Amino acid sequence: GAMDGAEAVWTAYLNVSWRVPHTGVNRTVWELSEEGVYGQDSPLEPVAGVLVPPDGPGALNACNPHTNFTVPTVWGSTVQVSWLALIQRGGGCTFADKIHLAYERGASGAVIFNFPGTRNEVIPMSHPGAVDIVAIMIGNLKGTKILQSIQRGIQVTMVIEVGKKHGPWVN
Amino acid sequence: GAMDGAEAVWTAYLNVSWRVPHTGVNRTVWELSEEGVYGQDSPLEPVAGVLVPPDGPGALNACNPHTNFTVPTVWGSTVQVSWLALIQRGGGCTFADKIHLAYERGASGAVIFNFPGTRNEVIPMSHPGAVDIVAIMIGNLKGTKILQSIQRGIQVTMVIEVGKKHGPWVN
Ligand SMILES: *[C@@H]1O[C@H](CO)[C@@H](O)[C@H](O)[C@H]1NC(C)=O
Ligand SMILES: *[C@@H]1O[C@H](CO)[C@@H](O)[C@H](O)[C@H]1NC(C)=O
Repeated sequence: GAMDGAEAVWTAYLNVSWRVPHTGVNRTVWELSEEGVYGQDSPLEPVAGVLVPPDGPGALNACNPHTNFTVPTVWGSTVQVSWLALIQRGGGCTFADKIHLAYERGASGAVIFNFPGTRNEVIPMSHPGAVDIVAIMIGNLKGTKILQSIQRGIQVTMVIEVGKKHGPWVN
Repeated sequence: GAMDGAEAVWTAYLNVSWRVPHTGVNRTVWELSEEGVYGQDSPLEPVAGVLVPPDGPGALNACNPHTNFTVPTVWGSTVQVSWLALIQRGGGCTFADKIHLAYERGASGAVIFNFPGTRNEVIPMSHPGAVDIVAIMIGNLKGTKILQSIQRGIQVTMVIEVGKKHGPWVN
């Protein structure tokens, strides 16, 4: 019938910032919200970084274990800035596959977004084989909005923080 | 939005038998069904016994830690037959409280039934402090039907078996 609240699910607070060009030197649009949920096997801790999707048409699912990301570097070196992999759900591979790849590429967290037609729906992720970095899910609409901004050359930064506990049913 | 499939939830197969009087020597009505779910912290194993609710008006919640049960015995001794405590959800105490009491009274399992107005709805139970015996939840309507039969002097026996796994979301 309804198998919700079997285990605690923790929401995430997201503070998302867009680097808007051409309207004045410091201008950023930012949205603070409680959307997204930490994966069930995620470290429960904050993380922040520049959002980076997989390269190329159409590798958005990061199923291919040789999937590449184009990651910004620190001025004057080859060292990566702190970054979060932005990866679409689906494509025939697991949450653990996507989250593990993110970690192996040096990402500080993995932001999985739900697939087309699910709107703003988020679900809990099970990924006990991939626990090294923060992993959250966000909705399709928010993920798409972010991905399109990035594809249009806008840098998008996200700070993720531990949100609120939902469940389990104790009475 | 919808926090279902965070952790595997296992259904139970129930084989419930009523000892019907006055229609012939062996007559039993029995219903076999997949309803009910094992608690999240229940042993995942079969159990069988006579169903026994708490004594008295209206101790159906078994909140009182001195709650009593009237348990049938083996012919000629004081040894209890195998039995399952039939306990209503609610009353201001936890699933663990009810399940722990059942164990302390010698029950081989605890069958929690959902409260009035929930119809046939069952939810997962969290009870990590009470893991000694099989614990399941069944719906209000089935629990009420069983309780009333017992109150009307009909012995009701239940065999509980491991059912089917639902969740968690891996992709
Ligand atoms: C991934 O990135 C590098 C580019 O040199 C390479 O290892 C591999 O061939 C690339 N292509 C794909 C489709 O993953
Ligand atoms: C419970 O059962 C026995 C009956 O002698 C006793 O320990 C206790 O007073 C009883 N009453 C209630 C309401 O639990």
